[PDB]
Amino acid sequence: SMQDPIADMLTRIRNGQAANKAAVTMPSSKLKVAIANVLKEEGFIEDFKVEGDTKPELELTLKYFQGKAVVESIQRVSRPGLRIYKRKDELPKVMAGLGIAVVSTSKGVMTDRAARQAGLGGEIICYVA
Amino acid sequence: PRISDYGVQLREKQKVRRIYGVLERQFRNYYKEAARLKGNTGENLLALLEGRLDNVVYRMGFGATRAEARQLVSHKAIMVNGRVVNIASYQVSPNDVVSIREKAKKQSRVKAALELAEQREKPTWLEVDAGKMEGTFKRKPERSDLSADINEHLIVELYS
Amino acid sequence: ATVNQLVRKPRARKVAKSNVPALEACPQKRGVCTRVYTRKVCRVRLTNGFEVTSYIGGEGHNLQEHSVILIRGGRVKDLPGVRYHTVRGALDCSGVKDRKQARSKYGVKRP
Amino acid sequence: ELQEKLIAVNRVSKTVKGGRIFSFTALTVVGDGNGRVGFGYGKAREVPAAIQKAMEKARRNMINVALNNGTLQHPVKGVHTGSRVFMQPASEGTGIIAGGAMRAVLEVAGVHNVLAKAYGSTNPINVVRATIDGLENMNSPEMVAAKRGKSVEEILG
Amino acid sequence: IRTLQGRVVSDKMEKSIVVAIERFVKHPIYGKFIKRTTKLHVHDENNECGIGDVVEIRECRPLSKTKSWTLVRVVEKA
RNA sequence: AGCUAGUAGGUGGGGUAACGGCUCACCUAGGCGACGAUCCCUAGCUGGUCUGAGAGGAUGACCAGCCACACUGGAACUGAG
RNA sequence: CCGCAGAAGAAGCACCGGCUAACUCCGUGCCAGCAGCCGCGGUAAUACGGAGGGUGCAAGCGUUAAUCGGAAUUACUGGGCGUAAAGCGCACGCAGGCGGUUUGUUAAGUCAGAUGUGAAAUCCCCGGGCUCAACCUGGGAACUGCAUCUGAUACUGGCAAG
RNA sequence: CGGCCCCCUGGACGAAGACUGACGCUCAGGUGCGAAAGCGUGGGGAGCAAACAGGAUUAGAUACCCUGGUAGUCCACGCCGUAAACGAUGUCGACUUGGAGGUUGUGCGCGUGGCUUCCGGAGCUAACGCGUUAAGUCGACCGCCUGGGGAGUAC
Ligand SMILES: [Mg+2]
Repeated sequence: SMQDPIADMLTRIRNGQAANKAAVTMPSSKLKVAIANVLKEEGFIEDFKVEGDTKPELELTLKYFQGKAVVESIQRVSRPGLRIYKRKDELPKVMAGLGIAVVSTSKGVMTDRAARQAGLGGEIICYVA
Repeated sequence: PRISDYGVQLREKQKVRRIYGVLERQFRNYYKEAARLKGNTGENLLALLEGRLDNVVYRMGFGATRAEARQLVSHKAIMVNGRVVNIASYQVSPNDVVSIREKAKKQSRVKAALELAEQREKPTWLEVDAGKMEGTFKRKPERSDLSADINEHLIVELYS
Repeated sequence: ATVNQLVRKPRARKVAKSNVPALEACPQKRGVCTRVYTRKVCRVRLTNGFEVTSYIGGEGHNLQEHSVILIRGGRVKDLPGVRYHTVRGALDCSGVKDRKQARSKYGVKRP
Repeated sequence: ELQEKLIAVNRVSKTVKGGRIFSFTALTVVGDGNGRVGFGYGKAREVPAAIQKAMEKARRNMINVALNNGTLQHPVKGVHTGSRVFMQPASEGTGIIAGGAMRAVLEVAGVHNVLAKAYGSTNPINVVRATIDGLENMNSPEMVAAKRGKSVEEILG
Repeated sequence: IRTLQGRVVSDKMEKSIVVAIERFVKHPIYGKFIKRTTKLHVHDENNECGIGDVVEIRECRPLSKTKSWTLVRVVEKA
């Protein structure tokens, strides 16, 4: 039984980038389309669409640059068995600012830089590099 | 015979200790305060070692030997702001005033040695005067005005 | 990893036994040098009777079979069961004569 | 302005019907004053011959990478053949803090402020391969902006 | 007014109420949030509770042995 | 691995500077406990000291805040204490 | 503070094959002995003892004992379980940990702001007098931990529910 | 766990239609099954054969070789909870180049499922090797490890 759809999406796109595939489909959710939107805003993918009505499908196409994968390391830091909550002043700097991290905060879903510039923190969920 | 990097590090360390007459625990506390100090460590430590009182007397020119300089310091012949100092590890602050005791005016051998030092070299700082027996500090010692055959990187790696 | 099992049973750090298993937290301990012969060892019953083996170094094989000696911790790496060393130079333990080098060793006085 | 620093000399031995044939192997890394590093693993029956073979191998396989004024662009983790190394940037008044082989290869590369630590095994060939792979996998803000499609100002803030 | 919210266990104590509260605390060396079932003894007026209902508790003066609590509101109607 | 019988609570009385099974009489038949009850071993606690890049680990003399004791074991009187 | 006198009375400890800093001569023949580890003594021991010299420290120097790091060698940060230590012989099942997707609500976890509170000395920075220093001392910062109030709802909790 | 037949009965899988609508996953404790050997009681006992006897090689042979043969191996009712109980790889899921096949269906001479065998791409390890049935990337949980002997040993 699957216990983490977000981590399943992350490992799906990671092995898709490793296999150099075109597109990937998955079941959808509000937090899934939110993290997909903030990932597109950060600029790691091109686009994502929702298909179907009774079973929403997040069809997303991957990105490649110079024959290499755009992402290098994706890691889920807020496990469903080990949640992680850090305040605003102790938000980490992934790769000293070169990487990125997703943070589920009180004002929706944003990144570490957006959380610092907005002035609030929350559950930091994933590291993307 | 050629010793490795640790060997040449300790050789340069003991060379500095021999040419400055400084024991090991003194240089260890010197390295401690230098690592406490701001900015760099090795060249600031060299500046502190230059700010050693016997070295500052030798490089002002009141004695052409650090041994007789320490002898004169122990005999209390250097008056900073009028008061004597017996301790050889006294640090000299910049733009200060140092003077020679009146009982130390009976001086000919180290005065001829001062003339010999004037014949040998002439640094930038440490203005000296043989007649008035006075002296002052001009500014901080420069890293380029610091003498050669000194390496800070191997020293700070040996004591790090 | 396995944080549920770790919070159910906590990670227990492994204990570290002392290399000197007799009269711990003590640099030098007393004792009676019984059997000062075989082959350079004494069976020392200490102040509480832990009955250690000790190695004798240098001269002084004529030490008394009931003599107060001091014991320091040290493995000889040449004999089994020898983990202690006699402290030559202590009370009732005649220091090794004719050893003018290593003054701190054997407690020898210099001329 | 290239530098010369040997890091490992070992004495291997093969067995033949006549007896034992001893040989000398030399690991030695070299490089330029900034960025370009390359390590060489030579093996011969004479020590200077093996040193020169390792030197030629290193000058052939000298790899290129960038940096940021004598420090890492970001903390990297070099993992190869059972050797974990941690490359981490530092402040200006630090120096070079690393192992033996890592300190030598970083002093060859010409960094000024890098703190490091070598976990895992302590094999010289393995740790130099690990730190070379870590430096090679280390990227730059310009190339990550070109890969993400954004600008350097948007990626810095 | 500093009241707390809890859940009772039994109500067969002849005008005495045993409550239990739960808290999620981050572990100081493991980080995993676990539960802490802190049980308390509460004094009531006329046995206005049943088995397993959510109530509100208030700290007051000591009324018996390790029982210095009073009931405020019942948000379950048992 | 089950423990507790003044045990857990209520009613009335006593007493304490003071609430309170604190203590009695009568009822209710319960209270705690694998989130470790009970039992056994060790141990004064904290600001701190050492060490460690950190998180931690070890350690509570001299300097201070709190607790307990004055050969051992029981008590109460004076006194505001 | 001032004078006086013959420099007058004022120096050792450990090691030199390597790790780890610096060599020779004699005794020595697995013997006495050294040794933290690799370990040495084959009538030539750079490794035992003696002589010199040098090395390192210095009114201290060696040895022992105790704690932390190195040790990622109890791994949350920061590890593994095919063959090196290590997947219960297998299955079912209670507590317990996790829970597919959407709406309404609570803020319990979560975060933001504010207030109170973390004795005083040590600790960090700026200064002062101790001949300098050790020492003590003024100010600042740290003590970010705890508690209360008001807000947020993305997610994890609960209910009504699809 | 395989000679055939009858009776009773479990589980698995396939193509479709409908319903319940998260009823789900691991499980500490507990329960059940659990190879062979062995034990208790009652039977049977052909062949094999622990123990044992004799003959052989051998320097000796309490062993390997033959001659016989008790227990056991066969049945029923209960214990015994141990194995190199191994795929030395715990269970449930998600995603990630292919060939050669085997078995068993279902649909339209061809398509898609379940299980399984061999080699190999990426990837992972110290290598051997694994490699869509991963030892690849992950998610949930349990169990076990942390130098060898002592020792799976004493109380
Ligand atoms: Mg037979």
